[PDB]
This record gives sequence, structure tokens and C-alpha cells, in this order.
Amino acid sequence: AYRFNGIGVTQNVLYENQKLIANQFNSAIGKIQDSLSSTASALGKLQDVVNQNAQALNTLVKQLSSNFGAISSVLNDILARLDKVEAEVQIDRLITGRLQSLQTYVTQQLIRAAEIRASANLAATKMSECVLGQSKRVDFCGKGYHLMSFPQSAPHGVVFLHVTYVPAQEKNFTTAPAICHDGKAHFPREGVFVSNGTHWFVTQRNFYEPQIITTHNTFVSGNCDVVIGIVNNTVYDPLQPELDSF
Amino acid sequence: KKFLPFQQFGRDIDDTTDAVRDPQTLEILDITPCSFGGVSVITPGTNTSNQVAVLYQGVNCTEVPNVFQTRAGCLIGAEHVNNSYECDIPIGAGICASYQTSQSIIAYTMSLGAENSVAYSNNSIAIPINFTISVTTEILPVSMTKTSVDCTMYICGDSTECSNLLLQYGSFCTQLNRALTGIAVEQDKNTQEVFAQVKQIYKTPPIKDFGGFNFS
Amino acid sequence: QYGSFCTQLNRALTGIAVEQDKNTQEVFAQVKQIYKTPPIKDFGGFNFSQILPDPSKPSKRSFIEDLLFNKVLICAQKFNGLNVLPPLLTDEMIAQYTSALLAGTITSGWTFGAGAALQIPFAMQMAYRFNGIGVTQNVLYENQKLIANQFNSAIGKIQDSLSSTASALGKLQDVVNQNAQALNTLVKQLSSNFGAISSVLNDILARLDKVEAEVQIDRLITGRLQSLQTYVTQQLIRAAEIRASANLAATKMSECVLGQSKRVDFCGKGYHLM
Ligand SMILES: *[C@@H]1O[C@H](CO)[C@@H](O[C@@H]2O[C@H](CO)[C@@H](O)[C@H](O)[C@H]2NC(C)=O)[C@H](O)[C@H]1NC(C)=O
Ligand SMILES: *[C@@H]1O[C@H](CO)[C@@H](O[C@@H]2O[C@H](CO)[C@@H](O)[C@H](O)[C@H]2NC(C)=O)[C@H](O)[C@H]1NC(C)=O
Ligand SMILES: *[C@@H]1O[C@H](CO)[C@@H](O[C@@H]2O[C@H](CO)[C@@H](O)[C@H](O)[C@H]2NC(C)=O)[C@H](O)[C@H]1NC(C)=O
Ligand SMILES: *[C@]1(*)O[C@H](CO)[C@@H](O[C@@H]2O[C@H](CO)[C@@H](O)[C@H](O)[C@H]2NC(C)=O)[C@H](O)[C@H]1NC(C)=O
Ligand SMILES: *[C@]1(*)O[C@H](CO)[C@@H](O[C@H]2O[C@H](CO)[C@@H](O)[C@H](O)[C@H]2NC(C)=O)[C@H](O)[C@H]1NC(C)=O
Ligand SMILES: *[C@@H]1O[C@H](CO)[C@@H](O)[C@H](O)[C@H]1NC(C)=O
Ligand SMILES: *[C@@H]1O[C@H](CO)[C@@H](O)[C@H](O)[C@H]1NC(C)=O
Ligand SMILES: *[C@@H]1O[C@H](CO)[C@@H](O)[C@H](O)[C@H]1NC(C)=O
Ligand SMILES: *[C@@H]1O[C@H](CO)[C@@H](O)[C@H](O)[C@H]1NC(C)=O
Ligand SMILES: *[C@H]1O[C@H](CO)[C@@H](O)[C@H](O)[C@H]1NC(C)=O
Ligand SMILES: *[C@H]1O[C@H](CO)[C@@H](O)[C@H](O)[C@H]1NC(C)=O
Repeated sequence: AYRFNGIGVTQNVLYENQKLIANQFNSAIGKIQDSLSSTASALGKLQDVVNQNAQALNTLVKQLSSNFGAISSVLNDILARLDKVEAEVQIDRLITGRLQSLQTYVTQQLIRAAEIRASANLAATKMSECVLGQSKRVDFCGKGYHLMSFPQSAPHGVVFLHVTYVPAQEKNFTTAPAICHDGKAHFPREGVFVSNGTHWFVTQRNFYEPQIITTHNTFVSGNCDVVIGIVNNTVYDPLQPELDSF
Repeated sequence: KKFLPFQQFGRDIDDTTDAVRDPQTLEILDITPCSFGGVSVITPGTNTSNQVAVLYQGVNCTEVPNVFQTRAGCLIGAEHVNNSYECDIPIGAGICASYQTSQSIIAYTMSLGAENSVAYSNNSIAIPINFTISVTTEILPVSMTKTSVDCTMYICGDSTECSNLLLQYGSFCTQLNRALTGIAVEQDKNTQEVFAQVKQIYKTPPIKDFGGFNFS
Repeated sequence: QYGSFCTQLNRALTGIAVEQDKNTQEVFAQVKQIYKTPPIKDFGGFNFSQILPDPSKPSKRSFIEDLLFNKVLICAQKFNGLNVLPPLLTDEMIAQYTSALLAGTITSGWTFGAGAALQIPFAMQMAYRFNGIGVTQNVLYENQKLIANQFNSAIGKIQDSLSSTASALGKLQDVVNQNAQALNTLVKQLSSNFGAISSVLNDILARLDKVEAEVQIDRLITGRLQSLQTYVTQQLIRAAEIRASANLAATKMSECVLGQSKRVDFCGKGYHLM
């Protein structure tokens, strides 16, 4: 009730639809298994991480079998195949070759590990806003108005489940920015003036729920000669009838 | 181009032997290297099909040795369907190929989704009447695999006659073994930052009364 | 003999290019489906004659887009070993995604980001964007005619800040220079002895026998390898300072554009409207 109340819908939407809402979410988890049960490309991002790191080592290891300009590729070979004074010139070519092959591997890690420090810092931010509370940053926690989330572990990573609220069947209606009763304008306290064509109503902006234009849900300012789109209509008052009841 | 009476060997930008005169006569010629480009193979799943198309990059189709010259190159082995669908294997400049129905590789222009207008009016409002709670996933990397490499063994295969030479190069090893250790410590810090935001461990009660919401 | 040095470089640069396509697709392609404004225009006095696309124009760029396009050897590099691949989304498509975002933002409010694109009159919407920065709705309608003029004249001046002043587009113009700075520094490296006796392989090949050419050629190769790695490393780093710029634009395009943002001094300087 107090997480709907954070995305502009009242609490009465929840309880008056509690049994339906539970089923909508319970069945939602039903499908999320199948998006992972057989489809394997869902976990693309992590699986791409492991390949790249194991790609480096193999490229690093095979470098140990290159002449680099020397006459062989095994130190024990060249050590047991030439005297002391002439081996240094050959061995030099190997060392400078392998140094270059090792720096180049380290530099990648220095860079690549800095593209993941920018991923954890983006996860630690979501886990502190999406999970530990409700976030209103549009399209940060989900796609639609955000409700809640659930962390789930994974090998070298983390998986979220952004529960989200999304509207449905939309009905077009005639509007008016204001309503003039006795010259005085009338603005909605919170809502949009709406009409089916017959009678006028005021509703919240995210769930059709008509109400009568009473003086409680309305507040006035000035006379109706300066706004555009002003319409003529009555404004019901509830403080009159109980007086007449006497 | 015009050469003063004492000019050949026009470098003409940086170092390239561009337009040059000749012996036996006096003619100001020009030089341009022969056409070059990098071929690339666009193929669907190997199990799905063995037919492949070839994209010669950045060359006129008239110098290749059912072609369709695109802004990227000279694609050979695909039919230009006017039809517009979603991209499957991006080529470039707005051409995306795919394996569609017999069965072959086609190529076309990308379609940036569908099209519609909106019924905007001076006094018209739209209000939804229902909702669909939905569940999505986003899947974030957190840490690499903590690794390390001792230099003086990878470089010198346990040869003292090699370690003696390696010492002369200064402190190259110390730098690498410091950088990789820093990386590993950072990985531990990473994995501790994301999850350890709660000070103290909880647990659900043995009974479950959440209002109809199954978290089984 | 030097192992798989080439494979590494041609893998890194290809990764960079794929990342650039992903970047340009992340910022703009946030709307699933293309919209368009109705032929009639009744937004309450608010004149968008300069940002909405102009049909009487070869491409669909609007006026400001034309101005920005105007405010910003090409082939000698190609000959040695280089090239330039074309982007995936050409200018026409990019200038079409943007039209959708402007088209949706004015007739839908924000609800075209959450679910289906609802329809709302513009003068109604600004009432519910004032209401998000602590002022009531009555401030708007009781000042509607004045407010339109304040904004319409505001767009009047934004042309002149771009019509003649050219240092406004400093950031992008600085990007192009740096990249073209690298290639020229890379290309001129092809004319250095590096310790050898010449700088042209065809020269040294046609000026010495087989057995003695290898020692000279070695000095050239190790020299040019070092000159190529050093260029690649810059791109690996520099392209990682732009992945942190797109990710900052994709964040603004999802909060500033597709809704109202209350992060102080994120979308503007002052209370944000649209
Ligand atoms: C709301 O009702 C008032 C009262 O009928 C309207 O005021 C009249 O306006 C017409 C011109 O449109 C004049 O000819 C009448 O003399 C006015 N009557 C008066 C002053 O009492 C007003 O126009 C109506 N507004 C709308 C939106 O229908
Ligand atoms: C809102 O949507 C829900 C889910 O589609 C509707 O609930 C179903 O409505 C159909 C009839 O249209 C019934 O046969 C089902 O038994 C209902 N339950 C579910 C969850 O499937 C609900 O009626 C819709 N409400 C409105 C206002 O249209
Ligand atoms: C919106 O502003 C444009 C100018 O940016 C107006 O277009 C001009 O209108 C005048 C007067 O009709 C013409 O003489 C010009 O030739 C028009 N073109 C331009 C680009 O200068 C346009 O009329 C304005 N629209 C509204 C709704 O006021
Ligand atoms: C939470 O959902 C799970 C999965 O749907 C339910 O597990 C099923 O439990 C029944 C027995 O009640 C078994 O017969 C099924 O085989 C289980 N799995 C399947 C495939 O549905 C679990 O019971 C649910 N918890 C509650 C309290 O509803
Ligand atoms: C237009 O709106 C009116 C609102 O009054 C609808 O009329 C209804 O009014 C009462 C409920 O407020 C009830 O008596 C009925 O549900 C209904 N019909 C009658 C007899 O007035 C009306 O249906 C709407 N539709 C039209 C005709 O445009
Ligand atoms: C609103 O109008 C649009 C355009 O005519 C239409 O597509 C949509 O279905 C309408 N919605 C309803 C059901 O009122
Ligand atoms: C010089 O060259 C020209 C063109 O080859 C030739 O016609 C002419 O006979 C030559 N004269 C000599 C041999 O000096
Ligand atoms: C390719 O060469 C032909 C013949 O010279 C020419 O007509 C054509 O314009 C060139 N380029 C293209 C776009 O095919
Ligand atoms: C709305 O429609 C037109 C403008 O498109 C004009 O008659 C007037 O501004 C409005 N009329 C109504 C029915 O309120
Ligand atoms: C083809 O599909 C099968 C079954 O999904 C899969 O195992 C195989 O790896 C695929 N090969 C491709 C995509 O070339
Ligand atoms: C469709 O027609 C166009 C010419 O209008 C042609 O260029 C294109 O190749 C055709 N594609 C097919 C065969 O569907």
C-alpha cells in the first residue's frame, strides 16, 4: 500500500484488487524460470566476462613457444647446446620478447579491471536504491514505475528482479483545465478534470476512478476570465445538505 | 599537376613517393597504390545453414575479381529485398542481413521499429483502466577471477643463467607483482561492496503469511 | 616469428568499434516505436518551429540541427594501412530517432516512456510539471500568455549563441582533433630510421643481399611495433573516457527527457521543467 502510494496511485487500488494482484505477480515468476530454464543467451554478460579473461591466459601461454628472433624456444635446449660466452646474446632476445608479452597482458588487466570497478559501483548504487527503498529515477530500477526488487547471486555477478507497474487499456475522454462556477475558477486539488460527454469528473492521473466535483477536492483562485479552455459547470457542496436536514 | 623544371619525387603529403616525372622523356605522372580492403564473411548459424555471403570492404564492384554495392563495400551473395525488418547481422551504413525464406541470405535497410501517430487534440485526455505488474532482469558483472603471475619463473624457466641476466633490467618484476596484487585486493573490495550493505543477518519466520505472494 | 601480436591489436580495435555502435545505439534507441507530430500545431502558444523537423528539406534535420552540423590528408592515411568504417546508424536515422523523442515529449508528457503513449494537451502538461517543483497550477494559466512569450523568445536567443559564436561546440570539436592527431603522429612514424640505415623497405631490399638485410629489417619492425601498440593503448583508454560520457548521456536522456528530474543541477541550473 505504501509503495503504490509512491507512484501516484492511492492505496484503495491495492486492497480492492489484492487477490488479482498476487496472481499477476505469482504467475510472473512462473515465466521468469522459462526465460532461464532453456534460453541460455540470457546470461550473456557474465559468460562474456569469463571468456575474455581465459582468452588472455591462452594468448599469454602460447607466447612461450616463439623464437622472438632466437634460434630456439626452450632455455634448457639453448643452455645445453652452446657455451657460456655465446648463450647470452641468444638469451637476451628471449627475455626482451617475453617481457613485452607480459607487460601487454598486465596493461589489459589494469584497464579491464577498471571497466568492472565501474560496474560494481553501478550495482552498489542499485542495491542501495532499488533494493533498500523505492527509486524514482526513471528507467533506473526497471522499465516503468518501480515497486521493489530482489537480489540473486550468480557466478561473478549479481542478478536483479525489478518488479514494475505498467498501465493497460487507455480510454480517451474530453478534458478542461479548469471549471468556473460563479466566476471563480476551480482547480483540482490532485487530479484531472474529465468528462464522458454527459457529466464531469475528477480522477487521479494513473487509474480511471471518477468522483464528483466537491468543494473538498477543489481549490479556487480568481475569476474565470483569464484562463483558456474554461468550461461552465456546477460544483457540488456537502456542507449544505446536512443543514437542510434540520 | 605542374613540376618546375627541377622537380621529381613529389612526396606531396608526408613521405609517399606520389606523382613523379619519368626518364627517357618529360611527363609528370602520378602514383596511387592498387585497391585494397579487408574481406569479411557474414554467415548464419553453421547448423542452420552452410550458405555464406561475402562483404568486400570499400571497393567498387567493378574490380571485385548477384552483387549489390553498398556504402560499406560490395556485398556478394545476398538478394536486396525492399522489405524492412529488424537488424540481425549488422553490415554497416544501414544494411542488416539475415537468413529468411527457398531459404537464403537477404540484405535490406534497417527499420527503426514501427510507426504510429498520436491523436493529440486541444481538449482530449487518455486514462488507463488496468495494470500489469511485470518482472524484468538485469545482470551485472561484479568481479574477475583473482589471478597472479610470478615473473622470474615465467620469463626464466628456473635457469640461474637466465635470472642473472634478468636482474640487470631493474625492478620490472616488482611493478607487475604490485599491480596484479592491487587488482586482486580491489576484487575483494568489489565483492564486499555490493553485498555487505546490511550489518546483520536476518531470516524469514518458519510460517509464511505475505498476503498471497508466493516466494517459494 | 613475433607470435600473435597482430591478433591482439585487431581484436582490441574491433572491440572498440563494436562498443561505439553499442554506444550510439544506447543513447537514442530508448523509444521502441517512432512517433510524429500531427499536421496541425496547437500547443498553447509555444512555438517549436525550429526544433521540429522541416519537411521542406532534403534530410529531416530541423534548423538547430542544420546549424550544429554547420558549426563543426583525408585519403593519404588510407593508402598506408588504415581505413575508416562507416557508422551503423546513418545521420538520417539518428535525426529520425530524435524527431520521435521531440514528437512524444510534447503530446504524451512522459507516459510514453513507462507504457503506451497516452495523449495530453500541452497546456495541461505544464500544469503538472510546475506542480512538481512546489508551485501550484494557478500560476501557469493566470500567466499563460506571458509564459509562452518568455520561452519563445528564449529560443530566439539560443540561435544567436550558435549562429556566430563558434566556441559553443567546443567539446565535440576537441574530440575530432585528438583522434586525427593520433593518426598523423602514427603516420609520420613510418619515416624514421629507428636506428636502421634507411626508412623504406623496398630501398633496403633492393640495396643489400639476403643474409645481411635481416639485421637491418629487425630494427625497423621492433620500432614500428612499439609505435603501433602505443597508438592502440591510447584508444583503449580514450574510448573508456567516452563510455563514461554516453553512460552519462543515456542517464540524462532517461531522466531529463523521459520525465522530470529533481537531482539538483543535473538537468539544468534551477528547478527543471523539460
Ligand atoms: C458561462 O455562462 C455565462 C453566463 O451565461 C456566459 O456569459 C455569457 O457570455 C455570452 C457570450 O458568450 C454573453 O452574450 C452573455 O451575455 C453572458 N452572460 C452573462 C454575462 O451572464 C459564459 O460565456 C459561459 N461560458 C462558457 C464557457 O460557456
Ligand atoms: C485487468 O486485467 C486482468 C488480467 O487480464 C483482468 O482479470 C481477468 O479478467 C478476465 C475477464 O476479462 C477473467 O476471465 C479472468 O479470470 C481475470 N483474472 C485474471 C487475472 O486473468 C481484469 O478483469 C482486468 N480488469 C479490467 C478493469 O479490465
Ligand atoms: C513560429 O516562429 C517562426 C519563426 O521562427 C514563424 O515563421 C515566420 O513567420 C513570419 C510571419 O508569418 C514569416 O514572414 C516568416 O517567413 C516565417 N518563417 C521564418 C522561419 O521566419 C512562425 O510563423 C511562428 N509560428 C507561430 C505559431 O507563431
Ligand atoms: C511456490 O511455488 C512453487 C513452484 O510453483 C510451488 O511448488 C510446487 O509445490 C507443489 C506442492 O504444493 C508441487 O506439487 C509442485 O511440483 C511444486 N512445483 C511446481 C512445478 O509447481 C510452491 O508450493 C509454492 N508455494 C506455495 C505456498 O504456493
Ligand atoms: C455520461 O455520463 C453520465 C454520468 O451521469 C452517465 O449517466 C449515468 O448516470 C448515473 C451514474 O452516475 C446512472 O443513472 C447510470 O449509470 C448512467 N445513466 C443514466 C440513466 O443517467 C452516462 O451513462 C454517460 N454516458 C453517456 C450517455 O454519454
Ligand atoms: C484513443 O484514440 C486512438 C486514436 O484514434 C485509438 O487508437 C485508441 O484506441 C483510442 N482509445 C480508446 C479506446 O479510447
Ligand atoms: C632518347 O630517348 C628517346 C625516347 O626513348 C629516344 O627516342 C631517343 O632516340 C633517345 N636518344 C638517345 C639514344 O640519346
Ligand atoms: C564503379 O565503376 C563504374 C565504372 O567506372 C562507375 O560507373 C561507378 O560509378 C563506380 N562506382 C559505383 C558506385 O559503382
Ligand atoms: C478546440 O478546437 C479548435 C482548435 O483546434 C477550436 O475550435 C477551439 O480552440 C477548441 N474548441 C473547443 C471545442 O473547445
Ligand atoms: C545451432 O543450434 C543448436 C541447438 O540450439 C546449438 O546447440 C548449436 O550450438 C547452434 N549452432 C550455431 C548457432 O551455429
Ligand atoms: C524491390 O524493388 C526495388 C526497386 O524498386 C529493387 O531495387 C529491389 O532489389 C527489389 N527487391 C526485391 C527483389 O524484393
